Amino acid sequence: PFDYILSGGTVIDGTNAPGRLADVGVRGDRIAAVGDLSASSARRRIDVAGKVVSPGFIDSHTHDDNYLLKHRDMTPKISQGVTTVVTGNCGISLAPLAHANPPAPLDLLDEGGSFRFARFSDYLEALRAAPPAVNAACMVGHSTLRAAVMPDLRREATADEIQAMQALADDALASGAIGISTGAFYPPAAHASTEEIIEVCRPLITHGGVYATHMRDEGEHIVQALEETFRIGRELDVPVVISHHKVMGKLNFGRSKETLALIEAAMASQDVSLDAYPYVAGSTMLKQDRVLLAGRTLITWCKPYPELSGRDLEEIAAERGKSKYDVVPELQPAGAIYFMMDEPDVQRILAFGPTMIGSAGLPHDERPHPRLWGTFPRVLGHYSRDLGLFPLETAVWKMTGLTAAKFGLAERGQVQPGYYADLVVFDPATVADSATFEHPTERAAGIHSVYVNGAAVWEDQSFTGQHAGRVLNR
Ligand SMILES: [Zn+2]
Ligand SMILES: [Zn+2]
Repeated sequence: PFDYILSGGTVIDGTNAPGRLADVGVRGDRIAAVGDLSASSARRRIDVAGKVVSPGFIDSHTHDDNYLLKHRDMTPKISQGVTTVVTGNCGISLAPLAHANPPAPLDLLDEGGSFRFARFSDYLEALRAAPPAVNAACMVGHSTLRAAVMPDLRREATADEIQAMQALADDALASGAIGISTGAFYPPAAHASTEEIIEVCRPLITHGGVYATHMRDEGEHIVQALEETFRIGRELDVPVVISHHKVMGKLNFGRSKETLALIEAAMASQDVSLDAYPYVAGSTMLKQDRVLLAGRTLITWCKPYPELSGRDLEEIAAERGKSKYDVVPELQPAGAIYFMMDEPDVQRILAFGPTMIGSAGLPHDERPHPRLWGTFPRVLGHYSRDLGLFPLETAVWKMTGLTAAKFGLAERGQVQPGYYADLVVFDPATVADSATFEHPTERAAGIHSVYVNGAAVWEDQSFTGQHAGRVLNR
């Protein structure tokens, strides 16, 4: 007898196929059967008529490393239908590094002395001992490795440092990390050479992990950063994941046509994947960058002047008698939201076949970018249903089946008998992102319930208390 059967709904199984009327039976942490299950005994038959039952959403791009430990309910994600998170992106992982004041953007994961895990394995052990509501697929970050090894970061690593970083990278993979990420765009790794990155990431082929990257540049020199990424993939011979793809700055609007053709061509000869969030504004550390600071900029938090949270940077700069660019140093460390992308490029990137969905949410931010709470429903409702950017089954595939395949999360991402029961029940007609820039923490509409490994984690718009998540390995 099944524990429960979700009956009367439409299943969108994650294989990019139109939905079909069918029930879904669960037994323990597995999907037992799918189809007309009226003849199967079950302890509960949950009416989900009018709803869609799909695989739980896998957030391909998170910075939930620390949040998973500090807020095990993971409300920002489970209230959106997310059942699994990929952590340690853009070269930023919580472990391995014991440091009381890590260099930005590492501070985006910190709540005060959070960087206390000396070994990557200590971090994973802490997650297993006190599981979060979602599953976690963790990567180790190259910038974190740099901060842990190099006394001085504004230079290339020596052979000995490279040996030290590679050793850490290898232990992490050995412990269960699913890959290694980089973020040469940022200060901690701006002086890292392509060869340093390659040497440090060689353990990837031995352990079979992926190389994920916040490319060195995403504007004027994006072709060069793309070629560097492709080159790295060829030298390591592992799959590469291009993080939050975009063309930023007015001088680059419209160039998504050019970038997607380069990526498409590369996919024909080597293993390449990419993800993106559905918004025209980005968000990270406050940084002296001519392009990031060209348009509207909002402060998400600020250490020296906390009362600046939520304020427009132009106003702050003007009142301090400077350009946004010049006022940045005296406000650091801080976080910001940057409106530097164009809707047409974002739509093109999202619609591009292989693009997976990733939030890039920054959960510790005082006044966060709404992507943290609205990413997935925004794709399902606004883009798929309201704008018809793709049919619902394809939008679902982009956050379930596709993603599970690229990160190698076996037996998840599909509503198939024998697979784990990570599931979402949503209303296709009302599902929507409620979070806005003005109110970035509003709970999404149309998400009925969410199950992780067969246990309901979200019901009646509330965390159930089930710490059902598991640390996953690729
Ligand atoms: Zn990121
Ligand atoms: Zn990034």
